[PDB]
Amino acid sequence: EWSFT
Amino acid sequence: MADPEELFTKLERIGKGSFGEVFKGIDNRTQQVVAIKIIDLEEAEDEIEDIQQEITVLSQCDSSYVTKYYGSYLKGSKLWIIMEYLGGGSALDLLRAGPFDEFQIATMLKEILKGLDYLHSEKKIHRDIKAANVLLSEQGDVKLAAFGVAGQLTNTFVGTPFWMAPEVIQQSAYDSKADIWSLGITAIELAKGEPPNSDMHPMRVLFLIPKNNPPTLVGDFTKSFKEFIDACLNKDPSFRPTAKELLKHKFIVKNSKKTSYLTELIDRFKRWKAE
Amino acid sequence: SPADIVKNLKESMAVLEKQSDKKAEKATEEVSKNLVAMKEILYGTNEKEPQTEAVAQLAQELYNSGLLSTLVADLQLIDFEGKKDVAQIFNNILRRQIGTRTPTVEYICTQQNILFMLLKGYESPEIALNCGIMLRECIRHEPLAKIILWSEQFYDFFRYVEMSTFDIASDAFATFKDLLTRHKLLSAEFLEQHYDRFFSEYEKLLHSENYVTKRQSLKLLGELLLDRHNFTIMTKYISKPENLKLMMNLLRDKSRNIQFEAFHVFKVFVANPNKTQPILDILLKNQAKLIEFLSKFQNDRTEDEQFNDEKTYLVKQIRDL
Repeated sequence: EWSFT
Repeated sequence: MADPEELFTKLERIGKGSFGEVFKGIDNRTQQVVAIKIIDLEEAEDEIEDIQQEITVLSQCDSSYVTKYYGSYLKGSKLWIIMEYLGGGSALDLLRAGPFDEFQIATMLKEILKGLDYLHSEKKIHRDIKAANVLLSEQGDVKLAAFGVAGQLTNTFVGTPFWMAPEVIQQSAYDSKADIWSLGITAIELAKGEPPNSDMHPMRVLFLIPKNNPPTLVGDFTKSFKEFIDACLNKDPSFRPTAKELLKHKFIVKNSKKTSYLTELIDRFKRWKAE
Repeated sequence: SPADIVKNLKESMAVLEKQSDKKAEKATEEVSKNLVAMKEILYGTNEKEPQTEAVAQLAQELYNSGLLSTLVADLQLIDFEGKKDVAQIFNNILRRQIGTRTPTVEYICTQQNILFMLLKGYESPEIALNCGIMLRECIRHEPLAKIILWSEQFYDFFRYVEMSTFDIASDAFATFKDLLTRHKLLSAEFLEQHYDRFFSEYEKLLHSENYVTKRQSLKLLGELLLDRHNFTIMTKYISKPENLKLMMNLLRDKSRNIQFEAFHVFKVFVANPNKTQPILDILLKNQAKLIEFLSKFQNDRTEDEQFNDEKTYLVKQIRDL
């Protein structure tokens, strides 16, 4: 799962 | 936002043997019986634009000699194509309970020929003409299965070369006259129960069809029937009559009857089958 | 005659407009017989040829009567096979020219509102498809394509291509595609002059609940970028970090095809010889998990050569920062 925040 | 699973009810699969993709169904709103095709689109992945072209072409037809298209519904990634369903069954199914009159054969061919006439005029072709795609209403109306319908300008295949025209086989430049050829085979098929060289291996067939003399109607059939067939089955496409021309051939004219009479066949079949 | 045939057809046309029943079944049948002999003249009877002298004399007797505008204005009133004729006849004229110049183009340049009547046809389901066949024949000509792409009615597509009818939704997207593609030197001039609004609405497409809409838009984004004429737009796109935020997620999509389609937009961000800061902020923060992803991402696709080349490459890029 990508981390943007 | 329209869920087809609520809108339609899937019943038995028409692929009673065949495509695990086509079912008999009911329009829950109208209660009218439909044929429902379900296409994966994920698994297909090969030009959704193709499948859509296949549909736009189908939707362009309003002949009562070609099966109607009613619309399409997307649930997730599966697409439901809804088409006109034909209670009578197919000419091939009907054949299972005994042979046909030259009258019955000619009645059907007349109808198919009209379908073909309509399709040809719109620069369309059929591409899959065979006893199995000659469908009947319970009233006895005869029409072409939607399966084949295609534009002349264009899993993209046919499974068996039996009804295939010699030029088609040779990848040659081909047109509506190749439909005419298949009709020829369909005729022999209705007369005989199976197309020329049924017993043969499809690979071997493919190389005979262009090399050998065209097949012919054999045995207890009138001269004009045979002559009809010899007309269709000309190796040279240009020497093949058009659909329109065949409509007024001594065999058709002498032998067509009202399509209502075809219900003898339906009835016979219904009587014949177990269950 | 070609002269009277348009006059005989214009009367039955006007008659049907703003009506009945007994005189409607008789009247609407008349327009049909008219439209067939109409189409007969434009497609050469059985005398082999369309004459080109009879076809010329007919062609002029049409802009002069101006019935074409209203014929489109009341297409709903025609019958199925007649509607089929209408397009078939129209499609002939739109094409025909002396050689030097297409007169149909210059004529529609005059009577302008005729074009947007067709784009409006996308709201009538009984007329929507017909209209498609006409417009995609109309977009083929540059001076007609100029009119629509730069129109206010252009941004209607974004909910036309969302219309509940899948057939119609699709057919609309086909026009939509053909506009932003056909004349790449015309199409390119539109996109940088309108980036913000165009891509604002387009971004909604990529978020669609509809699987096909999603797919086709993502695919269409790809082609639009990998284009020599659209270079100035792609660079302006492959630098906004919101655009890369999305693509990355689309790679997690339930669907194989969607992911693969996303990857082809994704790679363009990571191949940039002039990456801008926010892009690197995102790529560096996810570096660890990214090499982890591309290693495992669609390995089943073994014979894809170019794809695997692209993959091994994207990892060098991400690894080396």
